[PDB]
Amino acid sequence: PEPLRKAEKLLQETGIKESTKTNTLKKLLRFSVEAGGLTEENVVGKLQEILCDMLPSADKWQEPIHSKYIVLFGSTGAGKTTTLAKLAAISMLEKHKKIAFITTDTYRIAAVEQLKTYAELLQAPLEVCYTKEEFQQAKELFSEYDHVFVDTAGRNFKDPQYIDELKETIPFESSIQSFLVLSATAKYEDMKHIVKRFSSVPVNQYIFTKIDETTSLGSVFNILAESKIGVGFMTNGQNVPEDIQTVSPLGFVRMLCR
Amino acid sequence: PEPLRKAEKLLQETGIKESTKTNTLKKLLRFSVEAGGLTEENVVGKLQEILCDMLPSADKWQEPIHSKYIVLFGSTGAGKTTTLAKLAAISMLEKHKKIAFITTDTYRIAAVEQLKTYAELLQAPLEVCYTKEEFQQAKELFSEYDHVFVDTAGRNFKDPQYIDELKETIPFESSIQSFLVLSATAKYEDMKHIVKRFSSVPVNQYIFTKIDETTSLGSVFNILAESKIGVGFMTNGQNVPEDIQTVSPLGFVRMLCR
Ligand SMILES: Nc1nc2c(ncn2[C@@H]2O[C@H](COP(=O)(O)OP(=O)(O)NP(=O)(O)O)[C@@H](O)[C@H]2O)c(=O)[nH]1
Ligand SMILES: Nc1nc2c(ncn2[C@@H]2O[C@H](COP(=O)(O)OP(=O)(O)NP(=O)(O)O)[C@@H](O)[C@H]2O)c(=O)[nH]1
Ligand SMILES: [Mg+2]
Ligand SMILES: [Mg+2]
Repeated sequence: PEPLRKAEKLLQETGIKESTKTNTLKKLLRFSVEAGGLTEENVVGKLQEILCDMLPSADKWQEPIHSKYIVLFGSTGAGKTTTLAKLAAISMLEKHKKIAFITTDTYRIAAVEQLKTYAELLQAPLEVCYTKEEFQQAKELFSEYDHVFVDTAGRNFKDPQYIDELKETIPFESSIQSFLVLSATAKYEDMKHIVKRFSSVPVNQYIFTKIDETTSLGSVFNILAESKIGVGFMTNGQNVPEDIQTVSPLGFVRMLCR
Repeated sequence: PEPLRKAEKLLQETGIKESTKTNTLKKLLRFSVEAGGLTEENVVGKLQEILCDMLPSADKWQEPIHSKYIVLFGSTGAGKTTTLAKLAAISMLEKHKKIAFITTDTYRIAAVEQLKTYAELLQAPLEVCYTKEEFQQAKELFSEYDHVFVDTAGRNFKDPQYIDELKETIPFESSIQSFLVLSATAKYEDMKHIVKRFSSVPVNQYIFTKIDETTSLGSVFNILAESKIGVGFMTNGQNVPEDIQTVSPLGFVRMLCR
């Protein structure tokens, strides 16, 4: 092979598991030895293209915050709370709307004080529910609001005891835009195990945090690559609410190439 | 192949990086082609002994808490505070000691309010610090206490700035016993780096969190293999102070080989 050695390093520099890494080159060389002619230059673009088609239809990416309720659940320490912040500061100080807050984060000591004083800065309300009875109660209390940002308890979502618990408190229906927050820092094998666990709970988009601490993004590719949905936002720093962006398939696939 | 193919299978299962398996096998295959009888029954013995002889010696592991000042720094959301927390209750409640607290986490919003309303529970003193002088003072104020648990801000240590702010704010002398906090969920490649950026600052042990949340421990081995210090602590849940533990080189390996 020739300009392929060049592309074999690319797929290697990225995360991308083996199954894929190898399968991509298969696809490249096939539709290449028959299609046109590869250059030392156009290898990547052709490379990026093929990859991009392994993800979900680009329409499944960049779904804006539309529905009323905006919930966020995920791994412990990835960016759940600090993100709702970044989002809220947008749905108010930018798209000018009636903003509210609700939290399910009980389990941890003084865990609430955080968002508690996060709202105190956005002059928005806040409710803390320990039972769905209270959560729905909370939904009425904000009825007149455009967007109600929900927060959740950080939990090791492997043990099933916790996906039940989540579906217990929150209802999940018509007016809810769920988001699964994951850190681009997590190992693929890990993420894949929990993603399968949220199979029993609806989810609109992906939120991958800490892309700036990452070293590669292939671990993120593999997750999306084998999923129905794409990614909503992607935090990229601590600074609130600046450090946070949004991306599209090919655009992502473009950060991916190490 | 032979009873060795088995060892070939175990290695696969662990997150161990290729080069290491290749080498563990050359060792295994060597000291068995001119040695004992790798009964597929006692093959798992040497495969661990070999691996074990690759991490720093037992003496570099399990360094108990002695110094008057205990410092924990590390990746974002890894589990520094909950850990600094588990570590404090244990020293107090179980080892009967005069505990004290100190924070440097001025960055994270509400970070203080929580550690304070927690230190209050453990009924212990806490002093916030924005400068090196302030810290040194508190560090000198608590001079009468046995142990002083210092918590730090979770900045992304890829910007040498913060690795400097750390050494600046926190001096580092005989009195201190620092602990680098990394999570068992991170990819090896990410840790491979962030461990170099910390070369300047001295580190006594290592704290790997969320072992109850990861799938394999290969990455944690990979990091240790090419290190000069072992692990002090490991955490396995969110319950304080229960979910915390200690391991030995051979003990850690027994966790890799399932
Ligand atoms: N570099 C970086 N750090 C981030 C990003 N998002 C969150 N962090 C950091 O990760 C840490 C934890 O964030 P936080 O929002 O509290 O996480 P969480 O998911 O709510 N934690 P929990 O599940 O415990 O409630 C903070 O120190 C924060 O600065 C990001 O995009 N980049
Ligand atoms: N499953 C599990 N979760 C853990 C463990 N240690 C910490 N966590 C979780 O990880 C999250 C972050 O913990 P925290 O103490 O805020 O981490 P930190 O390093 O102080 N965060 P920051 O750098 O943002 O200040 C919490 O949701 C906590 O429950 C552990 O051993 N197992
Ligand atoms: Mg949170
Ligand atoms: Mg903390």
